[PDB]
Amino acid sequence: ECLGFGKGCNPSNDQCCKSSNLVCSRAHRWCKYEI
Repeated sequence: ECLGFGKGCNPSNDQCCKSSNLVCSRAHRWCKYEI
């Protein structure tokens, strides 16, 4: 089970889906795209 873009998750364990290359931000703590 992964988290789509917008879902909030923990930074130590990024649970965002890797299908759209999403990572959990550190200040917002949510799935975001690469900068």
